Amino acid sequence: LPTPHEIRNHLDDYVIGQEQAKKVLAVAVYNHYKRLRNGDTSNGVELGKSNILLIGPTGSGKTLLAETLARLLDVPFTMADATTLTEAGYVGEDVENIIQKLLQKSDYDVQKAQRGIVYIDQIDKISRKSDNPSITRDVSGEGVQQALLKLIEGTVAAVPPQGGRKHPQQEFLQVDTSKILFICGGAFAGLDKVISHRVETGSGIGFGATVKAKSDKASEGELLAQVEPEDLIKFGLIPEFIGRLPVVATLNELSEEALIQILKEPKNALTKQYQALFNLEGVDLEFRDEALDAIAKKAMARKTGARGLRSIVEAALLDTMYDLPSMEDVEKVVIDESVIDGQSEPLLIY
Amino acid sequence: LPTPHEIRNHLDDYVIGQEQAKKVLAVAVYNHYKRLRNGDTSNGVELGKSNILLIGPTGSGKTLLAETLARLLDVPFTMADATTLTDVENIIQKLLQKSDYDVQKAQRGIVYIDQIDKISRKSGVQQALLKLIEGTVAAVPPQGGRKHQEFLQVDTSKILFICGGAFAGLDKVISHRVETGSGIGFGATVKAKSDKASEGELLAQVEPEDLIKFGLIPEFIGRLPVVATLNELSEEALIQILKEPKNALTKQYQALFNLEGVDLEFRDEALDAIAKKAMARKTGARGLRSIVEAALLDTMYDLPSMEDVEKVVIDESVIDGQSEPLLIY
Amino acid sequence: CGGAFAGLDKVISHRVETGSGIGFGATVKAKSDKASEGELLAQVEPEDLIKFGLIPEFIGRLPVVATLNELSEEALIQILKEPKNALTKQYQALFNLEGVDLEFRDEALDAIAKKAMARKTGARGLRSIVEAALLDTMYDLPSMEDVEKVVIDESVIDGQSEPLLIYG
Amino acid sequence: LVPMVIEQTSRGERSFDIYSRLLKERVIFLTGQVEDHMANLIVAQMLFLEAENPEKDIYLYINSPGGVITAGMSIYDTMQFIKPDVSTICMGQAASMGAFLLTAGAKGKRFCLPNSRVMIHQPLGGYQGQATDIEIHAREILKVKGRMNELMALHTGQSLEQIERDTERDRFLSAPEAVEYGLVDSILTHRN
Amino acid sequence: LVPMVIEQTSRGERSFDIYSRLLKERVIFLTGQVEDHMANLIVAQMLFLEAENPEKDIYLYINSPGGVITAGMSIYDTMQFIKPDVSTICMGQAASMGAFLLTAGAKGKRFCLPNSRVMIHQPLGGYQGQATDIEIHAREILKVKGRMNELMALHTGQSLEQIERDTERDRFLSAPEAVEYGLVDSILTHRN
Ligand SMILES: Nc1ncnc2c1ncn2[C@@H]1O[C@H](COP(=O)(O)OP(=O)(O)OP(O)(O)=S)[C@@H](O)[C@H]1O
Ligand SMILES: Nc1ncnc2c1ncn2[C@@H]1O[C@H](COP(=O)(O)OP(=O)(O)O)[C@@H](O)[C@H]1O
Repeated sequence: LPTPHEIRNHLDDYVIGQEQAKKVLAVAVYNHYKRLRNGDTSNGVELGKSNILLIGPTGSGKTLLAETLARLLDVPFTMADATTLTEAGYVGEDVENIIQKLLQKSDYDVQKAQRGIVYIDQIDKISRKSDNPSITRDVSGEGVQQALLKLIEGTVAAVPPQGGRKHPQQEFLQVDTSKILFICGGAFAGLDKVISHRVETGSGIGFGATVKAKSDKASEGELLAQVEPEDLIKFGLIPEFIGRLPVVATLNELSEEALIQILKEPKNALTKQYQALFNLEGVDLEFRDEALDAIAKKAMARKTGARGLRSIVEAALLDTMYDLPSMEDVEKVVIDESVIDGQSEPLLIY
Repeated sequence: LPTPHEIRNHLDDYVIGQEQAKKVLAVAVYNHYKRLRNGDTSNGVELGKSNILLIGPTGSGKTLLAETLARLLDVPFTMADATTLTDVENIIQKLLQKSDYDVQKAQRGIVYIDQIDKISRKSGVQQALLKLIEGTVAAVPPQGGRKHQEFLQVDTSKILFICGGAFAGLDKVISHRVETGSGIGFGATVKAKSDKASEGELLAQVEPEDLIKFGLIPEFIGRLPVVATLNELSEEALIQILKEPKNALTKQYQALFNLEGVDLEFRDEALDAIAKKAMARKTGARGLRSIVEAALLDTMYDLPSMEDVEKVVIDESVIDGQSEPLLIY
Repeated sequence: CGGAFAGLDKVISHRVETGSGIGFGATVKAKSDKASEGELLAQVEPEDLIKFGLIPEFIGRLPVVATLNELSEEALIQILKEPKNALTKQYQALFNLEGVDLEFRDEALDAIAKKAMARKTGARGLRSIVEAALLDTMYDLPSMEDVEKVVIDESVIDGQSEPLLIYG
Repeated sequence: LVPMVIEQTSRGERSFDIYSRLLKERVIFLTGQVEDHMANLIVAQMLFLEAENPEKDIYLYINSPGGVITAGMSIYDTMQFIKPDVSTICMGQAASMGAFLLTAGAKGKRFCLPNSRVMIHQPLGGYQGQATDIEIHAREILKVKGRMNELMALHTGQSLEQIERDTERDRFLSAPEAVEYGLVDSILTHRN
Repeated sequence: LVPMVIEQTSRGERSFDIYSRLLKERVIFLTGQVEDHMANLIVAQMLFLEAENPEKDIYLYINSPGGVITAGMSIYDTMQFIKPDVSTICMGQAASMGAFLLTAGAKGKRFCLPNSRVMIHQPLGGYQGQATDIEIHAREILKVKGRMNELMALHTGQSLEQIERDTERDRFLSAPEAVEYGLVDSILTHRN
C-alpha cells in the first residue's frame, strides 16, 4: 500500500541532504510489505529477499532513519549490536539473543516477528582481523560472520517465550527467519584509503600526489558511491557474507549548513520543541542565523556533533529558563552568537 | 505551578552545595507538569519526553533530593529498585497503593529509580522498561484478590520517571575522550597528577555517547536526554551536615549521654579536620561514623567506670588521637 | 555434512603434484599449468583432509564424497531461464500482479555474467547487479500508470541507458 | 645503540624505538653534519606527517655543526612549501646552515635554549683547474652568498646590508642576542 | 652484545634489553665521550619520561671522561627546564662537562660514590687562520668560561672568584671533598 514516492516524502521531513539512500530503502521496504502481504502462491514462488547494507560516517543519522521509519511504520523495530556477539558459546553473547529481543517489541507474537525489521550497528567492528601467528581462530573477527550466514538466509531457532515464569513452562517457540529483513550497517574505518588506491589516482604522502587538504572542506562521500563487493574483501569481510547483502547505501555526509536545516525544517527540530514550550507562556523564541553558525562550530569541534546539539542548546537557555517564570511582561526572547560562546546574556523584550 | 525561584528556597533547607542541580530539576519538573496540563494540540507536536537521570557519586545525597521533592509534592511517591530483575508491574502497583487506587492522581506522580547501573550491559531488563517509558499498560491485581481474577490497566506514557544510579568507573571512560592526546615536546603542555581529572568539572562535559561506552542502550538514553550533574561533597557541606540537620550524629550522641547525665561538645576546630578525613576515605556522609566512633571508642569504653564527669569536651587533638579528650568535673 | 572449504586446493595441489628435487640430478616435473579447480577437487582423498585439520575418524564415518564444479559465465545464463525459482521469473511475477510484463533479452544476461564473476560472489551476488539496474524503475513504477511492458537492454546494466517502458 | 620503549594503546602493547616514538608526535631530530643522506631522510619524515595531519604544528630540534649547503636548502623549501607551521628549536649549537633553517621556521614559534649558541659565516668552497673553470664556480658560489643573505634578512627582518657585514667572518650570537636580532621569538627557560 | 631480560606483566611476558628495562624505571645512562649523537639521544629520553610522569624523580648515572661543551649544555638547560627533579650520580669519573651536569642536578638529590673521582678544568679549543678570526673565537670561548663559572657557583654556592682560581688548571676532587665543596649532597656508601 505505501507508495515509494509517499514514503520518501514522509522521510524527507525527518532526513535532510540524503536522497540516494531514500530511493534504495523505499524500494526494499515496499517490496517487503508486498512480499509478506501478497501470498505469492503463483507459478513463481519463494521470492528472494534483498537485504540492505547501510554504509555511512558516524553520527550521520543511520539510527534515526531506522527509528524514524519505525515510528510511522506499523511493524516493530529493534536496535541490536554486533560487537557484543561471541561465537561458539563464548563469554560475550550468543547469537540467539537477537531473536528474543525482537519478541518483546512484537508482544510475543510470531506472526508479528516476521513483519518487523531488525537493525545492527558497528558491523565494521567485526572485520576479519588478519594476524597470522596469534590465534588463527578470531572469535571477534571472521568467526562471527560465519554464524550470521544461516541466520540471515533463514532458519528456525528455539526461543523461550517471555523467559518463563518458572521451570513449569519449559517450552520454546519456533520462529522463522527467512521472511525477516535484516539491515546491517556500520561506519567503516579506513575504507576511503582502500578505494582511493584502486580507483582515482596516485595519491598519498608525496608532493605531486593529492594531499588530504580537504579534510573538512570537502566530503569524502562521493568516493563511497563507487564502492563494490571486491573492495570489502580487502577490508576483511567474507564474500559469502557480502552475497547475503546485495543492496548498498552511501549516506555521504552531514554538512554544517545541513545542521541549520535540521533545526528548522524537521518537525522534531529542537527549535520547534522549545518554541512550543515558551509559546504556552505567552513568549516567543527567535533564533538568528549568527547564533546557528556558532552552534555549528562548537558541535563540529566535539566528537559526534550531530548528537551534541542538545548540550549546547540546553546550556544556553538553562539560565534564561530559570528566570522566565519569575519574569513578567516579557513577550519575546532573542539569542545572539555571543550568548552561545557564553560571553553575553540573551536580550529580553518587554 | 511552583516556579524555580520559590521551589529553590524550600529545597535549600534540605539541599546544600547543589545549586546547579536545582536549576535542571526545577525546569524539568515545571516543563513536565505543563506538558501534562497543556492542550497538546499545538504546532510543536511529538514533544520529546523530558526525563532526568541523576549522576550518582557514592553517598552524594541522591536519596535526599527524591525524598525532599516527594515530601514537598502532594502527589504520591514510590521508592523502587532494579534488584527485582524481572515483574516491573509491582513497582507501578506500589505507587497506586499509596495513591489509594486513584489513576488520575497516580498520573501526576513521579517515581525515582535507584541503582540503575546494576542493570547495565554486564553479562536485558532495560528492554522491558523501554515499553514502559514510551507508554504502555501493565496488569495490576487490585488489592491482591481474596482468592482465585481481574487486573487494572494504568497508563504510563505521561508519568515521569527519574532513573539514576551510582556509576562505577565512569570517570575513566570520560578521561579517555576528554584527554585528547598527550604531548612530549617542549612546547606541548604536560598534565600534572590531577588538574582536570577531578570529579568536579568532569561530569558537566558528559554526553549521551559516553554512556553508550558504559553499557547503556541508546533507546534507553534517547528517552532521557536531559541530565544533571551532582557534586560529591565539600568541606562546607560536611561542616553543615553535622550541625544544621536535626538527626546529625553530633546531636544523636549528645542525646545518648543526656540520659546518662553527661553533656558533649564539638567545636568547629574539630569538625574541619573531620572533613579532611572523610574525603580521604571517599565514602561520603555514610562513611562518617567510622571516624566519630573510633575516637569515642576509648572514651565510651571507660566512661561508666568514670565518676564525677559532669561534662566532656572534645578538642581538635582528640580527632587526631594523640591527646585524650578533656573531662569536666 | 557439507560446507565450502577454503584453501583446500592449495593442499590438494601439493599432494597431486608429484614433487621434485631442486638439484641437477633430481628430475623436474612440469605440472599444474592451469589451476583446473573443478578438475582438481575431483582428485581429493581422505589423506589430504588430514593435513587440512579433519580427523581420520570423522572422515571414515563419511565414505562418499562429492566434488562440485564452479559455475561459469555460461552456467549463469541457464540458471536465469530454466529454473522455475529463478530471479528473472520472480520479478516477472512481481510485475504480473501489477498489470505489467517483464522481459530479459539475451544481451542483458551476457553482461550480468561478466559482472557477477567480477565480484567473486557466485550466484548469490547476482541480486546486487539486478536491483542496482531496476532501482530507478521500481521507485516510480507504482505511481506510474498505463504501463504494460518493461524491457531491460544491455546498455541499462552499464548505466548509459534506462529500461524501455511501453505504454498500453 | 637505541633504546626500545613500549607505548600502551587500546588495541595492545607496541614496541617502538626512541626516535620513532617522537616521530609519532610530529617531532624530527636533525643531528650531526648536514649531508645528502641525512637531509633526504628528514624530507620523507616531514612529508609523512603532512598526510597524517596538515593542521598540527611540527617541532624540529636542531643540534648540528652545519654542513653542505645544497643538502640544507632542500629542507628550507620543504618547510615553506607545506602548510603546517614548522617550529624550530636550537639545542647545543646551530652553525651557518643550522641557523638558516632555524630562522626559517614559522614566525612566533622559534625558540632557543638559554645557553645555546649560533654561528654564521659566508659559504665555503674551492676549485682546482683552469682559470676559466674557477671563474664559473666563483660566480656560482657568489650567487648563493647573495641568495643566503636575502633569505636570512626576510625572516630576521634586518636589512640586506647589515647581514652582509655580519656574515663577512664568523660571528657568534648568544641566546639573548638572537632575540634582539630577530632570529628567534623567545627562550624556553622553564615550563609554564 | 646486549643481554635480553624478561619482564613479567599482567598482560603477558615481554622481552626487553637491559637499557630499555631501566628506562621504564626512569633511569638513563650517560656513557663515554659527550658528542652530538649521544647527547641528542639522552634528551629524547628525558622528554619521554616527562610525558609519562612529570612528578617522579629521574635518576641519571654519569660515567664519562667528558667531551664537547656545546653538546653538554643542551642537556643542562633541559634538566632545568623540565619539572621533575633530575637526580645525578657520578660513577667512575666525571670530567669538566660531566661535573657540570652532575652538579646541575636537583639540590639535595645529588650523590657521588665513595671511590668516584671528579676533575674540572677550563674549556679547550683552538683555531687556525687570520688574526681577525682568532680574536673572534677567543672572545667566544672566553664567554663560555665565564658562563660556565657563573653557573658552577650558582649550584655549588661558592663564590665566582673561588671557581675562577680553582678552574685555571685541572683539579681533582675526591668523593668526600666534593661534599665539603658544595658540589654534591651525600655519598651512597651502603643501602639503608
Ligand atoms: N537527518 C537528520 N535530521 C536530524 N537530526 C539528524 C539527522 N541525522 C543525524 N541527526 C542527529 O544525529 C544524532 C545521532 O543519529 P544517529 O542515527 O545515531 O547517527 P549514527 O551515525 O547512527 O550514530 P551511530 O552509528 O549509532 S554511533 C540524532 O540524535 C540527531 O540529533
Ligand atoms: N546535602 C545533604 N544534606 C543532608 N544530608 C545529606 C546530603 N547529602 C547526603 N546526605 C546524606 O546521605 C544519605 C544518602 O546517601 P545516598 O547518596 O543515597 O547514598 P548512595 O549514593 O549510596 O545512594 C542520607 O542519609 C543523607 O542524610
